Amino acid sequence: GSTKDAFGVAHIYATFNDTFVHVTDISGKETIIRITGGMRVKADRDESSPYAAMTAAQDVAKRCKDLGVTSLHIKMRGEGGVYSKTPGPGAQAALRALARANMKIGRIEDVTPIPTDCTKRKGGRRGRR
Amino acid sequence: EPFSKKEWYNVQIVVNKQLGRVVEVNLADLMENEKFGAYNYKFKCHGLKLTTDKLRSIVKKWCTLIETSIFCIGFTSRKSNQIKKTSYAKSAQIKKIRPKIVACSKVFSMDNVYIRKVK
Amino acid sequence: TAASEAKNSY
Amino acid sequence: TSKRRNNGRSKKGRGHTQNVRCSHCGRCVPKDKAIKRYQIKNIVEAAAVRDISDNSYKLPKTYMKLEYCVSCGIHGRVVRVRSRTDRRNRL
Amino acid sequence: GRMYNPGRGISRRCIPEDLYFLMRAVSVRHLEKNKKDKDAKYHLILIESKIHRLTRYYKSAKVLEASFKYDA
RNA sequence: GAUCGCUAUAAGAUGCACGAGAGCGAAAGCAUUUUCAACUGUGUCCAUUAAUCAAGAACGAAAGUUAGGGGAUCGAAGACGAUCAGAUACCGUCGUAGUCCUAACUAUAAACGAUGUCAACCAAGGAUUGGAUGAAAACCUUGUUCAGAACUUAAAGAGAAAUCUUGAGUUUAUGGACUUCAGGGGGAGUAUGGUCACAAGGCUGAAACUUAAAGGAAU
Repeated sequence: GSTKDAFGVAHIYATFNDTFVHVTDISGKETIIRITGGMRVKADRDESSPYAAMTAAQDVAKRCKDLGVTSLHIKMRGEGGVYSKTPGPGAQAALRALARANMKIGRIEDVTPIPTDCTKRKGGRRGRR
Repeated sequence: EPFSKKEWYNVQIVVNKQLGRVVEVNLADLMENEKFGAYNYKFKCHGLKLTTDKLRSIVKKWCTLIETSIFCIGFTSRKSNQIKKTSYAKSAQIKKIRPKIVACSKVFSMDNVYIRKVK
Repeated sequence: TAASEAKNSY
Repeated sequence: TSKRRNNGRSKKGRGHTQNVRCSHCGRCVPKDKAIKRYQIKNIVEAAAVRDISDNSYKLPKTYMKLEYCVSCGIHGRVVRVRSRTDRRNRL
Repeated sequence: GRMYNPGRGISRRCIPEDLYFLMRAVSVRHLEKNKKDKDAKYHLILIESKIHRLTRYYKSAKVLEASFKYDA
């Protein structure tokens, strides 16, 4: 059920607590292989280390070239609804790992959601102490 | 195996061995030209939207943002001789301004006019 | 003209 | 008495301004009193731009506005506790 | 300065009925459909006090006979 | 069959970036697009019609009350998991009241510029919001004169000083007009009494007794 070189999309959602390496078809409805940081480490604190993000992104690519997807439209995103809109630590490691993995890199975009207007944020008035 | 029973069609998209499918492609890839990169086109088996890069790169700090609805966005700009830091339009000047639209420049100098979204 | 002087504390 | 002449805010002719939520703490803070920084960064870190440009397009930039609370601004070294004479320095 | 607002304008002519024109009082008593417009209600009182200050003045000047009493 | 990815609906709430020592408002407050106030202009009118104000009356953040609707997110109470000597808290998860709209109550906040209202005078600057009049071809550049929010310097004036300067200057060289408040610190905004509210409470408000300091700005 594989084909020749088919462009993919890599919605790499990496936050301060975890990382996600998700590749689908260009329609965005059928995923190809999705490996996250928590599937590559045993320590909870290391669910989003750059080594964890790069190792996961490494093994993700091998399946992509195995199935024929070689080029990826990267999409960068962090947990930025009402929280921090900056991509987490392992975001760059995951992208670079794919680049070292001999994958053509197409468009790169930031798909972190930006609320036109927002709900309440957790923490109350005085915030986190 | 998940992918044993997958059949690839063309627009290519994986389909299980049904196509309300929506596919987004940059306007550059449609036109095979990089001058159109700041545009995302959607196709259904559907509209266009400005990329997040271009939209957030053109929101200046000391100018008046103008938006209307086909969504049109604009920005009042500086003049050549202008020495003051800010170039703000009044309430009335804005109400008039509600693709090259720009020449409204006789109401206030304006440069950054784009169609950020078509529904 | 009062206007001529018209185009402040206490 | 008054540490600062403007009381640390930036409102002059208005009575009330809306709160905003601190970027790092999530604390509510008045809009004028907020410490705002405009960040612009490439999505692809320059430490990896060579790899992308090797196997690949102008790399887009990030545009975010970050507001902090006074407690997190100092603790985050966004601003420092200036000297008594240098407090008036507004450049 | 202005009677009610704190503004201090000096727009004037420079040389080299009014009570009627303030009943503005009727033109806002508009309050029927907009019952929640507290801005209009506060400004209605201000215009009314202008009338009573003018009503009291014209009576002692004998312009108006002292039976005058503006109502709604 | 979670997280995650695309596509669809439906209410609820919100109103980013633009957003500023910028604007408006008596104050509280006001941020998606499609009656009132003020400024300026004037060879318009009236002719003291004015200022401040006991009593009296409007408006009055948030919370809270009552009855409906709504009820996404967050979340006093509460329940968990932590950390700790304990932690009945800060950290994480869940969650009723509330958070939203309507109608009626409550009328208090660091409701602050801790600076009452009105009027005359008072050093030197650049920039700014709306005018009008010139120059310059509505927008931008310059001059002139008002109104508004501010800012910079001061060898001066004032102050206990910090600082203030469009006053907190023109005060022992002591008097421009008016209203309000204070008299060492506690007891105390407590008791009693009166009154307003459905209630929580609000307004008015002592004394006995106790004590040599309490406090301010600077080194």
